[PDB]
Amino acid sequence: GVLKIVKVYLAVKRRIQPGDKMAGRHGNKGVISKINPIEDMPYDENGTPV
Amino acid sequence: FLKPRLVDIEQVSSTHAKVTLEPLERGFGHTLGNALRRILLSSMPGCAVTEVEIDGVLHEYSTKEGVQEDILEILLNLKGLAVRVQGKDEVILTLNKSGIGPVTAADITHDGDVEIVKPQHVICHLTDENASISMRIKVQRGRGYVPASTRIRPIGRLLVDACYSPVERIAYNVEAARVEQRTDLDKLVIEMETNGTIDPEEAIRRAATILAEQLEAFVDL
Amino acid sequence: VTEFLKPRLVDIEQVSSTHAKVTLEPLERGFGHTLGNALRRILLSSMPGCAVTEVE
Repeated sequence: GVLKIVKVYLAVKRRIQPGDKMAGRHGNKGVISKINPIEDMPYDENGTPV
Repeated sequence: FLKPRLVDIEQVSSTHAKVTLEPLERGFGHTLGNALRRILLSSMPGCAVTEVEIDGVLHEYSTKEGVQEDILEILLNLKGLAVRVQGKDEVILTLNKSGIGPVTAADITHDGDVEIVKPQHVICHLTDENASISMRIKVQRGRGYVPASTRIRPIGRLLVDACYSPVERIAYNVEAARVEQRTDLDKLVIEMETNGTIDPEEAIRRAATILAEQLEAFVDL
Repeated sequence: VTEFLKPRLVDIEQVSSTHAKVTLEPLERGFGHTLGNALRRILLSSMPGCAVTEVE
């Protein structure tokens, strides 16, 4: 009882967002709270922000 | 008080230089260095690519024969190229390549004003003998980072996330100066890292204008 | 590209003359911290003022 079936494949590019569940390999899991601008990041003497 | 000046600009490498400001007193050194670093990393007018059209690629996720990698990796490599323009705020770059060989940025049919500062930046590798890729790269100036999902037509147009940020690593050091006769004077050296699209002197001078204008809320120029 | 959202004073709550609370609404992203820290250091570490230094 069907005529024809149309399958449409949608590719979603989900960027990292506040709330996305990010977790390391050692059981440390956390939700991203804020996407802090790079100028606000702690930088070492070399200037590379973490 | 004392006025910092462009005492020296040590262009140590093609990408990153070492600018020096000489006259500064207690606090000024660190304050001015941190303010300049934040202004540079926050809002510096870059000229990153923002829109790409391929000759025969329908969408971002398809693949044309003869190319080493996906079109998505081609777009991400395109985002990485450092390009600076002089006159036009908007410019369209046409890339036509044929035959086996990596498609570096050097083969881009540049206009009179637009020029690639890193011609060695590879975009894609052509593999088949009769493999040709023809892309129309749309490059426009801008400030900060704006993704393609938060902006504003044909199905064949591909959107690449904009990365208008010439600077990538700004490090400043505050150390004592070598004035003729005085103490408590420090020199500020900024180890700014750029992709090559901005002159460190004009970048520093622009950052100060942005800070001075923001300061103008409480100070008459 | 050089245009910026220059702040405009919106309401400066005038507490007694020994205290004040100045605020700006528009400004720019990341520029609030820059201006705040710059002003704080610039007026907290170096200002022309007169105070006692030595008593006998």
